[PDB]
Amino acid sequence: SGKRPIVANSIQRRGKAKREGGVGKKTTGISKRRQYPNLQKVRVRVAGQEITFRVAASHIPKVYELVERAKGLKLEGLSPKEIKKELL
Amino acid sequence: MKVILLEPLENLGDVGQVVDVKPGYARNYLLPRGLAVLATESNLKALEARIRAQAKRLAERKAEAERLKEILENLTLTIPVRAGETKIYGSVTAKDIAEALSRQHGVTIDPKRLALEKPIKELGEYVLTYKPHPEVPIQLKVSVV
Amino acid sequence: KVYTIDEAARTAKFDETVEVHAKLGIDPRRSDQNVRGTVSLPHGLGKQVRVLAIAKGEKIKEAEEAGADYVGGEEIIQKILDGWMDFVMGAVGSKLGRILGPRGLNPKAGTVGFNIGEIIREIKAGRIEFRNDKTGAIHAPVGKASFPPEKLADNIRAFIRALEAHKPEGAKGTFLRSVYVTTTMGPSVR
RNA sequence: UAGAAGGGGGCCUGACUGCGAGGCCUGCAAGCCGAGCAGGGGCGAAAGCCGGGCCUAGUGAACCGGUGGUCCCGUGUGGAAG
RNA sequence: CUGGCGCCGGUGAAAUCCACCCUGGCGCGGCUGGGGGCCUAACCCUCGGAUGGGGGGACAGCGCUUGGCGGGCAGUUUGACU
RNA sequence: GCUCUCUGCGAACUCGUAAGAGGAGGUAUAGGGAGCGACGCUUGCCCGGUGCCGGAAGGUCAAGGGGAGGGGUGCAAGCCCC
RNA sequence: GGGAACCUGGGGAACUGAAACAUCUCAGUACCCAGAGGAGAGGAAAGAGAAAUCGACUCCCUGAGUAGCGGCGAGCGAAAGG
RNA sequence: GCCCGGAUAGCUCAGUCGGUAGAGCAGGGGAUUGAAAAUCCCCGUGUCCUUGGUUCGAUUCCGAGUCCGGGCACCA
Ligand SMILES: [Mg+2]
Ligand SMILES: [Mg+2]
Ligand SMILES: [Mg+2]
Ligand SMILES: [Mg+2]
Ligand SMILES: [Mg+2]
Ligand SMILES: [Mg+2]
Ligand SMILES: [Mg+2]
Ligand SMILES: [Mg+2]
Ligand SMILES: [Mg+2]
Ligand SMILES: [Mg+2]
Ligand SMILES: [Mg+2]
Ligand SMILES: [Mg+2]
Ligand SMILES: [Mg+2]
Ligand SMILES: [Mg+2]
Ligand SMILES: [Mg+2]
Ligand SMILES: [Mg+2]
Ligand SMILES: [Mg+2]
Ligand SMILES: [Mg+2]
Ligand SMILES: [Mg+2]
Ligand SMILES: [Mg+2]
Ligand SMILES: [Mg+2]
Ligand SMILES: [Mg+2]
Ligand SMILES: [Mg+2]
Ligand SMILES: [Mg+2]
Ligand SMILES: [Mg+2]
Ligand SMILES: [Mg+2]
Ligand SMILES: [Mg+2]
Ligand SMILES: [Mg+2]
Ligand SMILES: [Mg+2]
Ligand SMILES: [Mg+2]
Ligand SMILES: [Mg+2]
Ligand SMILES: [Mg+2]
Ligand SMILES: [Mg+2]
Ligand SMILES: [Mg+2]
Ligand SMILES: [Mg+2]
Ligand SMILES: [Mg+2]
Ligand SMILES: [Mg+2]
Ligand SMILES: [Mg+2]
Ligand SMILES: [Mg+2]
Ligand SMILES: [Mg+2]
Ligand SMILES: [Mg+2]
Ligand SMILES: [Mg+2]
Ligand SMILES: [Mg+2]
Ligand SMILES: [Mg+2]
Ligand SMILES: [Mg+2]
Ligand SMILES: [Mg+2]
Ligand SMILES: [Mg+2]
Ligand SMILES: [Mg+2]
Ligand SMILES: [Mg+2]
Ligand SMILES: [Mg+2]
Ligand SMILES: [Mg+2]
Ligand SMILES: [Mg+2]
Ligand SMILES: [Mg+2]
Ligand SMILES: [Mg+2]
Ligand SMILES: [Mg+2]
Ligand SMILES: [Mg+2]
Ligand SMILES: [Mg+2]
Ligand SMILES: [Mg+2]
Ligand SMILES: [Mg+2]
Ligand SMILES: [Mg+2]
Ligand SMILES: [Mg+2]
Ligand SMILES: [Mg+2]
Ligand SMILES: [Mg+2]
Ligand SMILES: [Mg+2]
Ligand SMILES: [Mg+2]
Ligand SMILES: [Mg+2]
Ligand SMILES: [Mg+2]
Ligand SMILES: [Mg+2]
Ligand SMILES: [Mg+2]
Ligand SMILES: [Mg+2]
Ligand SMILES: [Mg+2]
Repeated sequence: SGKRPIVANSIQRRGKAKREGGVGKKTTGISKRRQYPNLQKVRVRVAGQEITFRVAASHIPKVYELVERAKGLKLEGLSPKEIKKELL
Repeated sequence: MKVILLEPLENLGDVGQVVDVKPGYARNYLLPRGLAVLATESNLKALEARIRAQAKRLAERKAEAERLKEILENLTLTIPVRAGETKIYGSVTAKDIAEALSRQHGVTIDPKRLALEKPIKELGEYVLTYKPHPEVPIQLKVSVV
Repeated sequence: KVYTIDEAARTAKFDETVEVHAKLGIDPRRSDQNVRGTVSLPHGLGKQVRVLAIAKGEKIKEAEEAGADYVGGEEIIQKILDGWMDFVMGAVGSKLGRILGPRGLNPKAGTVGFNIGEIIREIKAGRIEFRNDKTGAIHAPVGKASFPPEKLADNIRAFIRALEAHKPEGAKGTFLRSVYVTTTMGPSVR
């Protein structure tokens, strides 16, 4: 949907199998349909000033580490690029 | 979540105490209210700093209170207090028990730290104790003339 | 400790009250237990076992001088039968039904030593040393032991009561050691 | 078909293992008969008969699996998984 | 033990005391689980423009995963002889 | 015009992947869905089967929790598996 | 912003084939979108695979319709090595 | 094909962490009753499925066998 640090979201398939297991008798497959795995997003408000990121919430922590950096710069309204960028 | 507390808390109070909390708690209370920080090597070691640095810097007035006691313990001043038998004429205050000392040997003494309750005012052989913590009993030999 | 600490048994009287109480495991499938009759044992205990010989009126000279205190014959079969207090223990080998005066008035009695030459001899070994201790329904184990007179000698409980591990199917793990008695009891790896 | 394939009785388990000349039938693939050799057996004194049932219906390719078994294979080697 | 011995006489089986243990229960501890309340700080809604004040509140919402309902929609199948 | 029914408001319902919009700058004397169809007189019996609503019990139930017990290996601790 | 094809990435059909059809096939094709440039891509081993071995990558010829994959159907189809 | 419970009086079902076999109903004998019920009394009958084994002995405890009833998954 976005990603911030991390990155985007794949597009998985499917498996409708109706069968034994291969540990009794065979096991056939009903249908493959195109699924879409959205990237478990989630939002973060942070103190750098009054900032907001949309961390892939598996990296939420990275938000802070990135906050744990006093790059020495007053207002700019966003000051995210530096953050989200002078990042790594 | 390993974090270092600042303000004293219940079940986890002693500041600088590294304690493990709920990710959430750390994130949305302790940390936001600045009651603690992320036990990150950065801060963690920087903590150790304020640890030793002061763990000895305060153990300083402890190394000198011992390299002091070994002298005022054996040394007595002896004040030339102008008096007559018992009652003195002008009680001897610490400032004198200090002045007549610093300007008699060259040693510095707090006209308050000496741990004195009253300027005496009566000749004799007085022995006391300096301050703070471990004490060093300095004595005074007030004579006449 | 490590293996055992026989010396660890350091009050009372002659502490012969030593035992093997390590746990066990029920019977896997169709099975049970059974202690090897007179389990060899690297000791003798210095016991004057009152070994009984199911002899007759002919074996009354050696059946006594073979390691037994006293021995009776067949003039006590249905003689010590008119009292519930009148009656070791061997048995007439073969298919002989010794279970005539032994099938009624319940104790301990089964297989024994064989020798159709004489009840006594110089080769009369194993017949006053060790015995048995089988299934207890609740949990068998519970064996015997010497007394407070031996260092690593008392460590017979090992390759003996411990090596008893010979009869058993499979449906668990025969273990949970514990040795001693009449005072208290410790325990260590078997 | 009683000059027994029918009715009864005594012992049995050939309602075997390895095979299979030569044919019947036939588009294929199937189905059917089968003397004889070997092994180790049954019944009979013996000659002999015995690879189910007087005979023709009582049945279903492959694929996919399941239970066993075994000389085989088993991804660098050994063992396993298969 | 610091005053019961222990066989008793009988009973399938004998008592002191030590054990390991079967049955069931109780009492503190480890580690995992359920249900009830209270709160706020995330999240959500609002508030003469709030570094905030109200309301809701770990629920909702949303991500991943489970199973179910499911002509709302889709792809299809619905034999031959005659 | 009558009846049944959903909807307490960030309404239900519709469109859209979403943001958001319509509903409605409305608030149950309002919105949505359904059937009948001015008005008059009326609208019987049947909850077996289907649907819907209600039932903090039971039955069955997927992940997941749980690990009795077993297996593959190594000299082993172990690592792995059911 | 533009450019005949060619190129990389992100998305991504059906008809057909299977003599029906759903897995499978057509096919990662058609097309849509972003981007690159005279090319684009790839590229200095967390490689290959049995060789006391080889030594970035790409292209061609073989290897090979082999190994395998597959309602073990229709059909799909490598890599090492040279 | 796996996982559960079972087999006890004619019938429907109980139960000790081994010691007797018991309820409800049907059925028969009696009282009461306008009639028919409901009440009220006394019983009647057992290889506790079949085998072993456990124990001094077993409805029971365990192995195994057959019939019976419930639950779940496959089906070339
Ligand atoms: Mg199925
Ligand atoms: Mg994580
Ligand atoms: Mg940075
Ligand atoms: Mg990074
Ligand atoms: Mg008597
Ligand atoms: Mg036990
Ligand atoms: Mg015959
Ligand atoms: Mg032919
Ligand atoms: Mg026939
Ligand atoms: Mg015949
Ligand atoms: Mg097929
Ligand atoms: Mg198939
Ligand atoms: Mg390998
Ligand atoms: Mg191998
Ligand atoms: Mg007594
Ligand atoms: Mg214990
Ligand atoms: Mg127990
Ligand atoms: Mg129990
Ligand atoms: Mg309790
Ligand atoms: Mg309590
Ligand atoms: Mg509140
Ligand atoms: Mg608020
Ligand atoms: Mg939630
Ligand atoms: Mg349709
Ligand atoms: Mg089609
Ligand atoms: Mg069809
Ligand atoms: Mg037709
Ligand atoms: Mg409006
Ligand atoms: Mg309405
Ligand atoms: Mg309407
Ligand atoms: Mg109409
Ligand atoms: Mg009327
Ligand atoms: Mg009517
Ligand atoms: Mg109805
Ligand atoms: Mg109803
Ligand atoms: Mg309900
Ligand atoms: Mg589970
Ligand atoms: Mg599990
Ligand atoms: Mg192992
Ligand atoms: Mg351009
Ligand atoms: Mg397609
Ligand atoms: Mg198609
Ligand atoms: Mg087709
Ligand atoms: Mg068609
Ligand atoms: Mg060129
Ligand atoms: Mg180039
Ligand atoms: Mg490159
Ligand atoms: Mg290989
Ligand atoms: Mg090639
Ligand atoms: Mg292909
Ligand atoms: Mg090639
Ligand atoms: Mg079946
Ligand atoms: Mg049971
Ligand atoms: Mg029962
Ligand atoms: Mg019955
Ligand atoms: Mg019963
Ligand atoms: Mg019955
Ligand atoms: Mg009933
Ligand atoms: Mg009744
Ligand atoms: Mg009745
Ligand atoms: Mg009656
Ligand atoms: Mg009646
Ligand atoms: Mg009758
Ligand atoms: Mg009758
Ligand atoms: Mg009635
Ligand atoms: Mg009646
Ligand atoms: Mg009777
Ligand atoms: Mg009966
Ligand atoms: Mg019986
Ligand atoms: Mg009887
Ligand atoms: Mg079937």
